[PDB]
Amino acid sequence: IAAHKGVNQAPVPLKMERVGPHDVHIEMTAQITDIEIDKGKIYKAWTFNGQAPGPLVVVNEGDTIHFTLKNMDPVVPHSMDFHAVHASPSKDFIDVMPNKSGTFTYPANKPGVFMYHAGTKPVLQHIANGMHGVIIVKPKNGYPTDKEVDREYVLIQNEWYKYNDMNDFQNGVPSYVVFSSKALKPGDPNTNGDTFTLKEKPLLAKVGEKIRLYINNVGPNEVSSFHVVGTVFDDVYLDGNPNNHLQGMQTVMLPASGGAVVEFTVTRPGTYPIVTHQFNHAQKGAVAMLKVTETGED
Amino acid sequence: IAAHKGVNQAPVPLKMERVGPHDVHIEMTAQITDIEIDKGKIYKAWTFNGQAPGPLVVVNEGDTIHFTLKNMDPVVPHSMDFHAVHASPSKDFIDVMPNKSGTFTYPANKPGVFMYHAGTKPVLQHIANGMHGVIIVKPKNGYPTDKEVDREYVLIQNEWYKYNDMNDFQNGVPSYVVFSSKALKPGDPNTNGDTFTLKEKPLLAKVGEKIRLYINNVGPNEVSSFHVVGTVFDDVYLDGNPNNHLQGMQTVMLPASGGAVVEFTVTRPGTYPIVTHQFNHAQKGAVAMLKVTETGED
Amino acid sequence: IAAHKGVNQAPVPLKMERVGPHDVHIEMTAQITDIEIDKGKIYKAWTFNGQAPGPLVVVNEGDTIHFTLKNMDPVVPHSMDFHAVHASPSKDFIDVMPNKSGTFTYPANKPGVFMYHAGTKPVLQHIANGMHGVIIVKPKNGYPTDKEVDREYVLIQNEWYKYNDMNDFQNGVPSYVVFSSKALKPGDPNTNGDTFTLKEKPLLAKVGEKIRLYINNVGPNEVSSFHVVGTVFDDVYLDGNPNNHLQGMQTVMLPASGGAVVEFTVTRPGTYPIVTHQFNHAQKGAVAMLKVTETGED
Ligand SMILES: O=N[O-]
Ligand SMILES: O=N[O-]
Ligand SMILES: O=N[O-]
Ligand SMILES: O=N[O-]
Ligand SMILES: O=N[O-]
Ligand SMILES: O=N[O-]
Ligand SMILES: [Cu+2]
Ligand SMILES: [Cu+2]
Ligand SMILES: [Cu+2]
Ligand SMILES: [Cu+2]
Ligand SMILES: [Cu+2]
Ligand SMILES: [Cu+2]
Ligand SMILES: [Cu+2]
Ligand SMILES: [Cu+2]
Ligand SMILES: [Cu+2]
Repeated sequence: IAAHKGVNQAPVPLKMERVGPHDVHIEMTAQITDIEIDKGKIYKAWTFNGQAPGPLVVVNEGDTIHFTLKNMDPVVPHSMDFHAVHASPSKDFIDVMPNKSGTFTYPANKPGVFMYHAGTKPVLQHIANGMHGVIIVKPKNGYPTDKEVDREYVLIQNEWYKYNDMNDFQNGVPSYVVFSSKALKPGDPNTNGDTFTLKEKPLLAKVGEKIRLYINNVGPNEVSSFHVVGTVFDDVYLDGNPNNHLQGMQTVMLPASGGAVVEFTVTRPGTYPIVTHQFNHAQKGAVAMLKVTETGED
Repeated sequence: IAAHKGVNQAPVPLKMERVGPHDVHIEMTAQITDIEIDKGKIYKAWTFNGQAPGPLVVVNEGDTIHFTLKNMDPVVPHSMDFHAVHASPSKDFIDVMPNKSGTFTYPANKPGVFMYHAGTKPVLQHIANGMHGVIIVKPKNGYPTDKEVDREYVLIQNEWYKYNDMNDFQNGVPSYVVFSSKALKPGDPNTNGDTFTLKEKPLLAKVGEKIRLYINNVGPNEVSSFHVVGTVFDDVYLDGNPNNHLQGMQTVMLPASGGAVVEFTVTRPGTYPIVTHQFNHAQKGAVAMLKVTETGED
Repeated sequence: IAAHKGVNQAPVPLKMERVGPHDVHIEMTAQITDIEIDKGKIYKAWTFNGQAPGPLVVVNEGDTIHFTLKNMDPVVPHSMDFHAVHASPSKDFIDVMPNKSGTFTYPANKPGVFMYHAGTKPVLQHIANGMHGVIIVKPKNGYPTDKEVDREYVLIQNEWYKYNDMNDFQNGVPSYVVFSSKALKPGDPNTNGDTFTLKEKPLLAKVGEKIRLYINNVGPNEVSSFHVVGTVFDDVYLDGNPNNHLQGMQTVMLPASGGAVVEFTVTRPGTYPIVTHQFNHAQKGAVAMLKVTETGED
C-alpha cells in the first residue's frame, strides 16, 4: 500500500480506566507497525496499539465498555468487534476513518476468553494483517478451581501469510503459525506473535504448581489442537465459561476464534513445550516453552 | 456426463404424510438440476428434489420412517443415508437405479439435527455434487429453553468445488463455502446453497428476541467455526440432543456432518452477520445476514 | 536415508509385565520396517516394534510405568512421549541414541485414550514417518455404561505423506488417511495403518450388540469427524475420561491427538462402514468395515 511505504508507528499504551462500579473506559488505536514475525522477516502489520495480537483487555462480568478507537492509519478505515459484547454490528462495529475517532458503548455480560478483531470489509484482510486480540471477562463468582491455581498466563495462537496477499489469505497454507503471551499484570511477559520469543524467553513456573492458561485461537483460518507436553489438563472450561467444564483432557480442540481456560500440574523440573498438535503448524512456529524450576525463577 | 448435457429437471415438492402416531411416509426424488451457486455461475447439481442442500425433513423422536426414493437421473444410481436412523447400510441404504424406485423403513429414535446424504460410491462425489441435507428429529420432551425462544430458523453450511472434478474434491480448496436456509413453516425462507441470497434477502427478527437456529455443517470436507456477530450463544445443544448442553459460547465447532441447536439474543436493531469464523471460507461466501428491526418486518 | 537403504527390521513383540500392584514394566523398540500402506506401495516406516501405529499399551489408572526404549535404528535417535503421563519432557522424553537403550519412570494417573509418539526434533518428521500409537489407561471405577457393552475394539486414524518429505509434511495434503485396529486381547485383529485391511477383513459383531470403540486420531496434521454409518452414538466420553460424557451424537470431532470412547448399537445385519466424515480423507483410505451377522462370526 503506497501510503504505508515507510510508515512505522511506534506502539501506544492501552488507555483504560474504571468510571463506575460497572462502567469502564478503554481507548485503543489502529496503527501500522513493523513486527519481526520470524528472524529476519518484518511484517508491516495492521495493528491495535502497535502489537499483533493487540493488547490484552480485562473487564469484569456485567461491565459496560465505553470504547474509543483512534484511527492513525493514513488511508485505510478500521473498526472494532469484541466477541464479548452484545451490540448492533451495523451501528456499533462501524468503520472509523483515517485520523478520525469513534466512541461506542456496549455491555459484557458473559464471562470468558473472547476474541476481538476489526470488522471492516474484507474482514479476512484485516485479521490476517494483524488486527486481532483477546478480551477476558472475569466471572463474577470465579471458577470452581480458583483456590487450587498457583500461576496464570495468557497465550494466543495466530497465523501469518504472505504480506497483504488476498489470494494467499483465501487459498494458501499459512507461512507461520505462532504463539504470543499477554500480561495479566506488569512483570508478566507481553509479546507479539512470532516464531521465537517464547522459545528464547520461556514462561516460568515452579515444581508442583497448578498453572492456569487463558487461551484463544484467533486464526484467521485454522483450528487448534492445544496441548502441553508432559502433563494432562486437570480442568478445562470451554470459552472460559465456568459451566462448560471438562476434566482430564490431553488436547483441547479450539475453533477459529475459540477460547478456553485450561489448568494443569507440573510435577518435575524441566522445559515443557506448549504446542498445537497439528504438527505442520508446530513446525511453522507454534511451539512455546514453559520452564519449571525448583524455585520459579530463571 | 454426456447423458446430463442439457438435462435440467424442475424441482419436485417433498411428499410427506403421517400414517400413524409414530409412522411417517416420505417420498423424495434424485434429480439433476441447475442451481446458480454464485452470480453467473451455474452448477448442474445432483440433488434431492431439485434443491441443494435438499429439502428439510422434520419428524418426531420415535417415528418410524417409510422412505421412498424415485431416481429421475437417467444414468447414475443414487441412494439415501439418513444419520438420524438405525439401519443396515448394506440393506437399507442401497442404490436405486435410474428410473427405478426403492422403499426402505427405519426408526428415528434419537433427537437432533442430523445430516442426510447419498450413500452411493464414491460418496465424496455424490455429496460434493449436491446430494446432502438435514433431517430434524424433535425431542419428545422439548428442550429446557423452549419457553424462552421467540423465533426459529434452520441454516446449513456446504462447500462447492470445480464441477464433478474428483481430483479437486479430494485435493483442492473449496471454490465456494455457502449457507442456505430451509423452512420450518411455509412463510420461512427456503433457499439453495449460494453466495448471495441470504445477504440480499436477510433473515428477520425483532429487537429483544431470543433466536434458535438449528445448524448443520454438511461439508463434504471442511469443519465449521460457527459465529453470530454481535451476540454470544446463551445455550448450545451439541447435535441437537438436549443433554449435550453448553452455555455462553462465542463460537461453536462443528465437524463435517455435525449439528447443533444454538440460541442467542439480539439486543439492538441492525444487521447481524452470521459466519464461519474460518475467514477464508467466509470470504468465499459463507456470510448470511440477520436483520433485526423494531417490528420484525422489512 | 542412505543408512536405511535395504534395512527392514522384523517386528518385535511388545514386552510387558506387572512388577507390583501399581507398577508395570514396558519395553519397546525403535526400528525401521517396511509396511504396505496401499496396494503396491511400501513405506519404510520409522516405527515402535515394527508396527505403525505402534503396539497397543494398556495400563490401569494410577500405575507407574517403568519404560525402556531400545533404539535399533542405526543412525537416527528416537524417544518416547506418552500423553498419559506426568513427566519432565527435557529429562524423561529424551533421545535414545542408535544401538543404545534408555529407561524412564513416570505415573499414569488419569484414565483415557492417549496418544504416544516420538519426541525427537523435528517431531513432525518422526510422527509422519510412523512413530505414533495409543496407550489406554483404564479407569479405576470403570465407565457408567460398562454393564451394557457387549464387544470392544480399538481404532486409530493416521495420515501418510510422500516418503520422508519435510516440505510435503508441512505444506501438502495427505496422500493417504487410514484406520488400523489394535488388539485388546489375542484373537482381536491387530493391523497397521493401510487403505485396505479393514475393508477386506472387517471387524465382527452380532445383531443387537452394544459396541464400544476406543478411538484416537494421531494425525499428525488433520482433525477427524468420526462416524459409524447406520447408527448414532449412544454415549461418548471425550478423551476416554468418564466425566466427559455426551449422548446421542452422530459424529465426534477429534483434534489431532484427541481420543474418545464411543458406544453404539447395531440393530440389523449387514456391513457398516466406519469413516471420517471429512470425505476427502475417507476417499483417500479412511473407511473401515464392521460386519454384523446373526451369530457374530464370518
Ligand atoms: O459514557 N460514555 O463514554
Ligand atoms: O506431546 N506433545 O507433543
Ligand atoms: O409401511 N410401508 O411403506
Ligand atoms: O465477529 N465475527 O466475525
Ligand atoms: O523400577 N525401575 O525399572
Ligand atoms: O453416513 N456416513 O457416511
Ligand atoms: Cu463513558
Ligand atoms: Cu483493520
Ligand atoms: Cu469475529
Ligand atoms: Cu408405510
Ligand atoms: Cu447421488
Ligand atoms: Cu454420513
Ligand atoms: Cu522397575
Ligand atoms: Cu522417531
Ligand atoms: Cu504429543
